[PDB]
Amino acid sequence: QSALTQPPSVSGAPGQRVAISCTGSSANIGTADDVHWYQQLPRTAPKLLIYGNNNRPSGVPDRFSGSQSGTSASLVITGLQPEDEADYFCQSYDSSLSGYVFGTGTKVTVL
Amino acid sequence: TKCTLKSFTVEKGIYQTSNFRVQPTESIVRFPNITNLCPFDEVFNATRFASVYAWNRKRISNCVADYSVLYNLFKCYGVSPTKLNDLCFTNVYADSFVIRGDEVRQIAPGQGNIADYNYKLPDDFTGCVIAWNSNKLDSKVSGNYNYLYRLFRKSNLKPFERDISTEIYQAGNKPCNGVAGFNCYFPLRSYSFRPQPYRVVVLSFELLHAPATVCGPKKSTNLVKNKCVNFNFNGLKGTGVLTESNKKFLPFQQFGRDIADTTDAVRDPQTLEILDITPCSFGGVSVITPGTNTSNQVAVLYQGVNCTEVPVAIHADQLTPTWRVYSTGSNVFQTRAGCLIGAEYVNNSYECDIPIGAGICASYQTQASQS
Amino acid sequence: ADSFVIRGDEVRQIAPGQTGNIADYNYKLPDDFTGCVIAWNSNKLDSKVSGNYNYLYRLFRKSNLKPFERDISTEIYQAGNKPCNGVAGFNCYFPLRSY
Amino acid sequence: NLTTRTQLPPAYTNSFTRGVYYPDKVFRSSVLHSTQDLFLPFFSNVTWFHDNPVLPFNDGVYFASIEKSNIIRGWIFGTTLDSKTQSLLIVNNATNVVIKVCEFQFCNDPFLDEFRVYSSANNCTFEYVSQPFLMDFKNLREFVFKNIDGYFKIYSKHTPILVREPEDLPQGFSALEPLVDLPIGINITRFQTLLAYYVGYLQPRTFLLKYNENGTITDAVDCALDPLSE
Amino acid sequence: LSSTPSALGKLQDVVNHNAQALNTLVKQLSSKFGAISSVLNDIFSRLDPPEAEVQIDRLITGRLQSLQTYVTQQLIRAAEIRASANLAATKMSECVLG
Amino acid sequence: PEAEVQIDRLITGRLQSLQTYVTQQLIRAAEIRASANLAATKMSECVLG
Amino acid sequence: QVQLQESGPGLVKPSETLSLTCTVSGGSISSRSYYWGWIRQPPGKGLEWIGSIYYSGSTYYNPSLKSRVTISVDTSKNQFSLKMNSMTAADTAVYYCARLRGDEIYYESSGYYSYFDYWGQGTLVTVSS
Amino acid sequence: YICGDSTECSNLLLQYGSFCTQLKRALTGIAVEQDKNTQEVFAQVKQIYKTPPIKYFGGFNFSQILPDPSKPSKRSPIEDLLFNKVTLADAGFIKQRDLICAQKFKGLTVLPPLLTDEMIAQYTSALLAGTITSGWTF
Amino acid sequence: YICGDSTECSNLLLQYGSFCTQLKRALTGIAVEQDKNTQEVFAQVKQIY
Repeated sequence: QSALTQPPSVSGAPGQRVAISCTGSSANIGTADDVHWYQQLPRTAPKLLIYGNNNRPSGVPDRFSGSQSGTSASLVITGLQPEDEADYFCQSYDSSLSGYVFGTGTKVTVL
Repeated sequence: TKCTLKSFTVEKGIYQTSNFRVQPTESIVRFPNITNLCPFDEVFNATRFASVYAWNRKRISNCVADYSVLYNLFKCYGVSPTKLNDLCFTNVYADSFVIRGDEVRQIAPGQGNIADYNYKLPDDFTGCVIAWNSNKLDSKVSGNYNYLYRLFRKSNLKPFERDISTEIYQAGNKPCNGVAGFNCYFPLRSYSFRPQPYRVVVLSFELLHAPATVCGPKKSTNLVKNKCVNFNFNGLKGTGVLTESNKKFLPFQQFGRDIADTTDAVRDPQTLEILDITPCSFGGVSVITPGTNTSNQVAVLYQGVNCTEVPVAIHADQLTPTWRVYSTGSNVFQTRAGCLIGAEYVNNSYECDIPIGAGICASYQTQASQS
Repeated sequence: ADSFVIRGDEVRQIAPGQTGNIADYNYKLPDDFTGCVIAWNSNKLDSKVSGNYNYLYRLFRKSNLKPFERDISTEIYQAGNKPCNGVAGFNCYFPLRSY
Repeated sequence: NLTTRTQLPPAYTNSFTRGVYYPDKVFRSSVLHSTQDLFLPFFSNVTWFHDNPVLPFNDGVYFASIEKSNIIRGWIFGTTLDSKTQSLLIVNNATNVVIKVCEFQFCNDPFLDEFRVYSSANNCTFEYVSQPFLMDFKNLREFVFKNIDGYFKIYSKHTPILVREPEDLPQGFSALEPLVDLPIGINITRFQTLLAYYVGYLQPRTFLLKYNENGTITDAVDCALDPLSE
Repeated sequence: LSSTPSALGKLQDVVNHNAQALNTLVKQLSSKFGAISSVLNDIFSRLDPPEAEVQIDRLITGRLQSLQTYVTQQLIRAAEIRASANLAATKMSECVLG
Repeated sequence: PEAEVQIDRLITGRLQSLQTYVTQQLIRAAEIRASANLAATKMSECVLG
Repeated sequence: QVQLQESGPGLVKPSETLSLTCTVSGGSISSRSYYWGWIRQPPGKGLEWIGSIYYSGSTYYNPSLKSRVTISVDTSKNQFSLKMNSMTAADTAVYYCARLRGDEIYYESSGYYSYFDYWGQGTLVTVSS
Repeated sequence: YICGDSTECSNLLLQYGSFCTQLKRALTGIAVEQDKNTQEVFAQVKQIYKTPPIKYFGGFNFSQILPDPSKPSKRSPIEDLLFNKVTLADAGFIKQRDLICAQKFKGLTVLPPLLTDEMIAQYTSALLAGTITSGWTF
Repeated sequence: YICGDSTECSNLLLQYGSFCTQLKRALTGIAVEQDKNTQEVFAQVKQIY
């Protein structure tokens, strides 16, 4: 239903490329449709950060995007900013249950 | 066996007499847990209405209808008016309008007025209408300046197709643009009553549904699984056991269908799981007797069932869990032909006397008494 | 030869499986009925502008009719879910009506 | 804004075993279903364009686009394309899709650069702004536009392909999953697109569909197509 | 027998004819016979008994004709299998026992 | 609503005529099958030996 | 200017009555004809979806929240209510009101996808005490 | 088969009356006739004969037609090959995604035969043991 | 036989189900059965003498 495998943390050295990913089953992400990534600063609402497997909403900058292809979805972040130290979540639309499954989260830590 | 053979003496053998069937024990109904009620005051009572040729839609959606309050203000199509109160669907399409006394039967699924020319009621109509006669209350000559009648156009329209153009149309031998001639007329004239508009309330009921939002006034009960029950899932009546399907339904799918034209699975309206529609167990009944010349003791074969799906506890079957009106027997044995009640299984092999099936035969032998 | 006096709007409602002012509230015809129902206009005997208050019918019922069943009551029917509490108000009616 | 363009003669291509969608919402599995419905005939002549000509809508249109990037950004549906009747407009604007049923008033050659599709949008009666229908000459997009009385059904599929660029609508089979079910009560007899390009027309035919254990169509046979298929 | 899969065709035809008759009887249940619906529950839930009665009488006469047809084909095939079994018993007695 | 009421009647009668024909052809085919089995047995046991 | 105000008490015992209200601050975007949902996040855990409503009806529920409690929308007052009646011990969490996406006019469409775009501040409720 | 068994449709089959009983009698006669056919073909002997434990018959090797005791079916290699080449579709058992035997839910059941496969194999074994050890004399 | 030369009966005979499929398979079986009968009676020689 979910099968969402996501790394818990990744090195967040500033000015350096960080690639994160979540992989599910072949019913929600493998249909190449409706996977969202959310950014959650601590004690702050988790705003919609990127949608449509790569499509960027209003206000979200460049060099910071998604590269989903098939069962695995991934974000590339070239040039990490000090305001990007947050927790990143996935969300995918499955057809068997539509349980709106979320990921465990990738808490980036700067150093 | 005696009444099947039409005889007071029964010869030796095995006789197919009746069919074993299982009663539904709980009579359950499953509706979505809604606590709303239909505001029928806005439905029955209003002061201004749209025209006979361009009427509108005051759709009463997601509002639980009750039809015992119908006669506080008839013709009914699709479903007879004694049983609209148990149907379930998603949306109610309102299709109300005004009429004339010579137009009381022309806006119909069958029978011939301006509605056939400018805005039409379908022939495949699955709703129920209300015939209100309002001359004795709204006493006036002209109903409205926007209420007009005509006789013909050059072409009829589809149901719910709107074309209210004020132009001369042609059914003759020449086109006409503001020109009178042979079948060049503009028959659109306004109403002028004599002793007073009349009004019809229409509630069209849809098909091809999503999971249902509106039901009747029947109170839903608890869901009973793994037992033969009499069920009702949003108007789908039946009898059977309700096990979990393990089927891959998409979220917009509400019913699964087998080879035949019936429903194999149904989505539960409340907890949203998928339940198999499996009818509860049955089989033929075979009565094994040595002959009424010899004895009145009989053994009963319930064909093709387990010994757990059959009445075994004969002392508690006056509560009627089965369609079998009686329940007799002492010894219960499982055979591939079915669950055999009344014969004691022995390990000694004899010549076949009364055949049962799958290598098992029955006989009336000495064990010392006869059994 | 059961006989009674109805209104003119529901001449054809003396039949099984019908809903209406006299069909589902006062008189019911059985489904296995063999016979005939005869109706005639009584303006040579009962042409009145006001109502004839010896010939009335009920507009409401509490329980469904049986075929060939009489039902005489002076009770006040409750139409809504709110209790009527004796005095008739909104969706509470005295069911008996007249011409 | 009206802008002048160059008209080209059309081309024609093969359809192969392509153009089969889900006919109903009932989930059948591990069966062979015989259906009588609108389908693209197998091995038919699909009209192939490279301009934006005004094409008819003969009761359901299969549409396909093979491209490298986002070039064909939407569709236009209606009977007449002036401010007399209502019409449908679908625009895939970069990060969203805008679907409008309005009265409209278009130019002669609508296209996307800027927005010069029309001029006025008086009396808007349906609007829907959501996730863009377009996804991922390697890209192939399939759509089926089916106008039933009351509903406009769009069926879609997206496929990365690696074939020869001309005359090679690829063979194989891919069922077209349902995309959107628009509740629009308008007449549609003619359509146009916004700027490879393939248009085929549906016909009421009898198909045999193979439903696997996951409820996905993996084979379709047309009896009308060949005696063996019959 | 291993190299030829159609060597046992005389028995496989019996099995296929029985399964095909039963499957024809099942697909025949999904038919209307001129009625408005092949589902009895729909006709009982939408129509009054003076019209639901003639609709279900149409369906019930369809199922009566289907069952009588199935039993007629089963009697004819049972006569054929009886003739084949009499031939098999005659061949057993005259080929095996002598 | 009266036409297909009568057409259902006449189709049902003609379909029953076809069912009667097919049933009697099956019975006659079984009879000819028995006669042909007897003829093949007579050919094998009278002609071939 | 799209803001979502949330209200609801924060401390109950098990088997108690509570309700969360979500109001629109006044922006026409995310006001009336949008899809809606509620998101529950335990302290120290990640996000997980519980509630969603599509137009008038068409409610989808989490498997934990399948028959657990209902949801309601008063469209005219811009009120998005999630009832909280007799909660189990695992519902001590921060709750977020959220609009999905998609403006729609006058009808009842059929889309096969979902979103969450704008989020409320988040209200903490405690039930294990 | 005629009615949905959750309904008063069965109250109108009494208007036809003697028709369903006529099918049940006819199908019972067919079933008893099939059991009679199997009994006439295979029960040609009143005694179950056995081969001697030393299977030497002058150089004639009968191991492919005599039953194999090392297998639980107690059948010959030829008989074990024959039961594997027939895709059998009976449902003569009590045991209850769906297959073709979901037609049981429409009232179409399959009765198991009186003689099982093991008893027919034992009749065949007795016939083979008789015709090997005794000729036509048995 | 049932509807005719050009009478539109696809809305009529399709309401009764796969019944003429049963007639067609039955008559085809009868035809193959007589060809098998002639084959069994006369073709009993491996060579034409």
